[PDB]
Amino acid sequence: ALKDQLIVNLLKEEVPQNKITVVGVGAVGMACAISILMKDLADELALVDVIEDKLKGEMMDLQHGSLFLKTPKIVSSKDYSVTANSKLVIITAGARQQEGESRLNLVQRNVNIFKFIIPNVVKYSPQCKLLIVSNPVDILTYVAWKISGFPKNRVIGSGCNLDSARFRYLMGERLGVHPLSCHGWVLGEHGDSSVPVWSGVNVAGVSLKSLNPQLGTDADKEQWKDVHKQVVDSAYEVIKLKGYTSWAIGLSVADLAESIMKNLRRVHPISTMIKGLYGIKEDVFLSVPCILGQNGISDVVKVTLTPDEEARLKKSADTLWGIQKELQF
Amino acid sequence: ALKDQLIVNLLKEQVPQNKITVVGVGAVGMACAISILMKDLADELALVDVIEDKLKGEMMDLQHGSLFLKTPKIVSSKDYSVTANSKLVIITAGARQQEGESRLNLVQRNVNIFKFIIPNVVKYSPQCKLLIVSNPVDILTYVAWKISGFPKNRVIGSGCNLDSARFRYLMGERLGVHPLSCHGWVLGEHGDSSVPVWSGVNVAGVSLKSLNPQLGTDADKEQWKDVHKQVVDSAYEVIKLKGYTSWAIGLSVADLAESIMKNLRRVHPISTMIKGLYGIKEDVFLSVPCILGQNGISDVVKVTLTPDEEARLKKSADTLWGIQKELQF
Amino acid sequence: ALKDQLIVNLLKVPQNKITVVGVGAVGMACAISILMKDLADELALVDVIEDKLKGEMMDLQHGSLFLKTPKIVSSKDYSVTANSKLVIITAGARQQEGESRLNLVQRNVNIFKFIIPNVVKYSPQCKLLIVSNPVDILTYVAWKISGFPKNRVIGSGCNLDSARFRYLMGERLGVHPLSCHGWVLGEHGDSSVPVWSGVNVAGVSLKSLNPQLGTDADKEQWKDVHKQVVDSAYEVIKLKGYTSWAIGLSVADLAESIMKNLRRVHPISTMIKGLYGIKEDVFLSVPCILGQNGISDVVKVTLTPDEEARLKKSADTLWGIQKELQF
Amino acid sequence: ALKDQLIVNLLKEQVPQNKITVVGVGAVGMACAISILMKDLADELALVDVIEDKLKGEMMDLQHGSLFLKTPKIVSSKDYSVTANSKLVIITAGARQQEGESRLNLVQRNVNIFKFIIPNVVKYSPQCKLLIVSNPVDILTYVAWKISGFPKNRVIGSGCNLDSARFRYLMGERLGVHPLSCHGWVLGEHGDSSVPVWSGVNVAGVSLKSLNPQLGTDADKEQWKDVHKQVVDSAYEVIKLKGYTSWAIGLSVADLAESIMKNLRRVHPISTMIKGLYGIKEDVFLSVPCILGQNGISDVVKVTLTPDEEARLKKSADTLWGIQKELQF
Ligand SMILES: Clc1ccccc1-c1nnn[nH]1
Ligand SMILES: Clc1ccccc1-c1nnn[nH]1
Ligand SMILES: Clc1ccccc1-c1nnn[nH]1
Ligand SMILES: Clc1ccccc1-c1nnn[nH]1
Repeated sequence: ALKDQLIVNLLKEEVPQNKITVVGVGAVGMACAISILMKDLADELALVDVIEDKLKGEMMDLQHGSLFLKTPKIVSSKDYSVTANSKLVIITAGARQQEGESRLNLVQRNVNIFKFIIPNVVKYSPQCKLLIVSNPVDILTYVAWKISGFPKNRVIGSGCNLDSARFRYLMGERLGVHPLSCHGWVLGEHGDSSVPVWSGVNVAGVSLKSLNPQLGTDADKEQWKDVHKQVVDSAYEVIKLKGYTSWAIGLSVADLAESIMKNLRRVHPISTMIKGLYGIKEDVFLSVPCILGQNGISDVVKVTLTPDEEARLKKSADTLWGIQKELQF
Repeated sequence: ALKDQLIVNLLKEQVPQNKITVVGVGAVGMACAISILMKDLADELALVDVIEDKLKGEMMDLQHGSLFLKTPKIVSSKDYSVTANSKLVIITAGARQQEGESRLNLVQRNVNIFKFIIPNVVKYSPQCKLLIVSNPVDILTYVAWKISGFPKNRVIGSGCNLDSARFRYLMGERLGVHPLSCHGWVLGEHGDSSVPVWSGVNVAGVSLKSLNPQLGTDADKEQWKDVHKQVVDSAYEVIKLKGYTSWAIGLSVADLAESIMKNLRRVHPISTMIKGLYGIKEDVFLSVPCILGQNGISDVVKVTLTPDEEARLKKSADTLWGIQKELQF
Repeated sequence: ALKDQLIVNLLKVPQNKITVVGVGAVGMACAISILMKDLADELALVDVIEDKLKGEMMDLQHGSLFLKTPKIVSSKDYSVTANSKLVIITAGARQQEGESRLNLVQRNVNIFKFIIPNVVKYSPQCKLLIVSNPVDILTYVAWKISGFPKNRVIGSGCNLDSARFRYLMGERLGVHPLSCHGWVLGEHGDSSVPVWSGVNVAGVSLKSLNPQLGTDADKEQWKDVHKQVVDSAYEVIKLKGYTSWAIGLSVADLAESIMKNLRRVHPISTMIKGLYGIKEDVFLSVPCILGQNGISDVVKVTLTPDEEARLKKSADTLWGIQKELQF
Repeated sequence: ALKDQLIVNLLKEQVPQNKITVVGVGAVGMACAISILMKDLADELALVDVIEDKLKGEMMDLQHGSLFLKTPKIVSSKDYSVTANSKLVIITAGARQQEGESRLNLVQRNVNIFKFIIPNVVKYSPQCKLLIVSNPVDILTYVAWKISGFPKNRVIGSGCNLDSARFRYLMGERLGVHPLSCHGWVLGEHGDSSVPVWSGVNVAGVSLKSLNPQLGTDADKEQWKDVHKQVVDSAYEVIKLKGYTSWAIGLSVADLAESIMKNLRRVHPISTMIKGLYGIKEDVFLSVPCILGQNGISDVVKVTLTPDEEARLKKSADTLWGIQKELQF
């Protein structure tokens, strides 16, 4: 054999150390995959879906770029054995928003799919962190948690990481400052009931509300509330124009993957249990600022909300809980 | 204005210094775009296409990921004024091959679009290099060169950079070595007449043909010719499975963009004029190994091919010339 | 030639060139950090110690396989620096054990009378990034000698002090420094001003949770964190003889914003004449928007009366030194 | 407490997953440290040395740059418990060669130091690879191997990775090509008896010796043998000029660290046992091309040498073996 003429093998080796699995090879799944590949986060990437031709085609297309990457093993299968020993399993599969459709409209359809997916993930990577991206992401993080049996620190929703990224982009465009230097937090549901925390919006520690006490109100002369409205509408607008969203959510998820895989303990607004916060007493999942690392969510930042901000957050909690509390599973 | 309360302007405001344009926001174009964005190659990215909604949607989706990137301005329009001052313009627009269709079948459709695209690009980006990705890439590089009035060094076809990356991936899989340490060139047409240069295939400077002189012939017991066959068929197989190719070509183009933008003077197998080499007398464009930097292709490596390999390269040239000489534009 | 047998030539200025002046520990740390961040297509080194300069260039050159900066050059002759987009000045007397950076000022003003006109001659449109100490005064000096408009004369300032502050805060809170926000302004030195009023995590003001934060009345004495920021260079100099790595990374951070036109906000040395009544040409750190044209805009911070008083005192200290210089 | 007002803890600490230790905080050790930090290879970096002030000062200086890095824990101690759970331990401590002094002259000093370092370093890290950088590196890789009792796949010397990087740089300068596209191996001792393998020196798979059969001989009109002489003399030229070498070796070591930490299975010329190749019957360590990944050196490439190249490699082996016979364990 040519291999043996060329190379002397010293030992038969064993398991990857930084393996990531993406479930679902739709547009969101593949954008997560490419972003993760380009950020050199994993030594092995596994893809899983039930559409076998599409799965194999996507795997091959990624594999053919291997020379340009530093992820030496890319694999796929409908069989979850291919996902064994993942540090992080990212769930993106399921029905996706159509034009004008609420993410909440996907709920029972994707719960039903999660009934198959989650036990199969848990079977082969019982120690992984789960990162839920499928919608509605907050409710589906709750579902993944209940079905998996995992402790809550290891079940994370991509949540409002993207909503906040959008907010900071839009704010940066208004101010002529890079989004990295524009700070502001969108919390609650990843969806229509999200909550902009105007009191925390700043550049260089300078509160925009301290310059404009009417920031975010209807009395705001510059209508900054339209920035949050743009955040809310963004996915609908993009779906209308190009049929789906992919690039921004792929980057958002890869950002979360990086914090987890590299144990950074950065703060992200991501989906977790908020029972005990703001007088909430049920197992509601929604985005609050969380310290994210190698053990998932280890700590939550207690954001000081104004009475109105707090009321909006509980309204978001209420909306999610009404659906979550009656799920069939 | 809130902005003026927050910020004192000290300097009247901008011309981009490392601008990249991608023409075409189909799957190849957007794969080039995300790959270029994730490699921090540009300070401005412009997108141009003729489908307005798709174009705006793609632009917006990339923009929403700006927090996670280091490319501070992302713009788009059907108006080529948006592409002004580009250092690199990447042409991906045009018809793409269906299942069972040669890239050579696209030539009439894509020559006719290039008649419009190329003069518009050159109008606003007089310092750019042109990187042709649209197919058939070898003929279209010739066409772009003739239309543009650019010197041949500044008109580059993505060519066999991808075919060679596929070859090296496939070889590495067989050998249990990373593609980076598996060396081998596929030259000629980016298409069915490409040539595997078996004579130069090596690991750590060890020629695989010296270990197995039957390498790449039908008498080869390990059938390494199947590797080149897989390279030839890869686009077709992937199109059969997922409907199109995107990721691998995106990465290949980003690789070439890196060498250009960073003046690396790395060697790539890319489309350039080969008149004067291997007895070729006409203005044939095809892939040979070229030194690639800030002024495009500055130098061509004269590969020492075996008689069969050279015969195969001349046949590739003959095939392209048959089509090329019949073009009217 | 073998080259001509192998290669057919078809074509007989760098676009993203950076020069570092001074190949001391600070300069070389800036050099290696810029190389590993892929900011430049050419790196030029300049110093007056010729063997040291050549050796550092060669040592860097030998790692070229592992870098993406295809030309690394050096000379005592400033012609090597032509066409620089960014020129980083790190040369001069460096801070000594148990001594203020202000103790270096006259010697470094004198060297800047030689360096700056040489830089300006070969790259009249570069941005100047001053790192040599005392950086706030030397930024003013570079500005006066160069004749450049103030946007193109930048001092590394408190970018490092703020990084140190955010590291220490992060260590106290169990959070990455990226998620611990807070600004140190004024002098890059003993009179720096921690802006406790702006310190936050996830937009939550720490001062809102501890109104006395950073004052003597602070039961948890977070003032000790700023004292650590002030003392850091002195401690590191005492322990290893100089500082290099942190400042190299801080400088590379600024060079990234400039070279990539990011328009991020950094606390860096610029003219603050006008701010808080200040009537003289004092340079010190305030939050600045930094990009391809240098400092285009300044963020107007809202300091408490305490913080305002401390910043004016920093301005007074620098001016007191600066007024008695001559060049 | 402010921390408890701000943050709600939800979770009690796992082991680091990608920890690297560097032993020795001289110029080589710190160049390794900064290079590794800037390549995002580790989640924890530990430094060990016996000079306590210098050690603490270097640690602090790195720590202060943490905002600009993605390595969330940097630690140091004279006590080796600080190195616990390392995946890679890099040994740079020891005497260094003076002008006119062979690296081989360092052997008794550095063996005596290794008698202390090696048992201490392996004590706390069951999963570590040992990467030896101290000189004479080949001899000291053998020494580390004998003292540690590790399997040979886990004991690696930085070897000729730098010598080959230098060779490729100088070749690139001669040809006007990036060193990435200039291929060629310097093997054997990292020192005076190294072997330039002319037979493998190529660009784009084109053998330079095939264009000039006199390449690297005294009859070479272009005196390519001087390139190899420059490689041999390089450390001494740099020591003569700046007092020591640091940056190049730092980058070389970080390159090896990358292959190991990311399981890349790239080929590098690094110090390993070559008993069984080229008729060598003793436990000699020297540089040959090795496949490097998460378990160290899993495979060795059997390079095809000319009779003269083989004779030169055996001479290098004889020289190193002679020094191994001087070792006093
Ligand atoms: Cl991947 C997947 C994607 C969509 C629907 C269902 C599944 C599934 N996973 N395990 N069984 N079924
Ligand atoms: Cl962008 C473009 C995309 C597809 C077809 C044609 C064009 C075009 N460019 N200039 N005029 N038309
Ligand atoms: Cl590089 C330099 C470094 C240190 C001192 C002086 C100089 C200088 N530059 N021009 N003249 N002298
Ligand atoms: Cl770190 C070290 C560095 C240099 C010399 C000796 C040592 C040592 N290690 N264990 N005991 N002594």
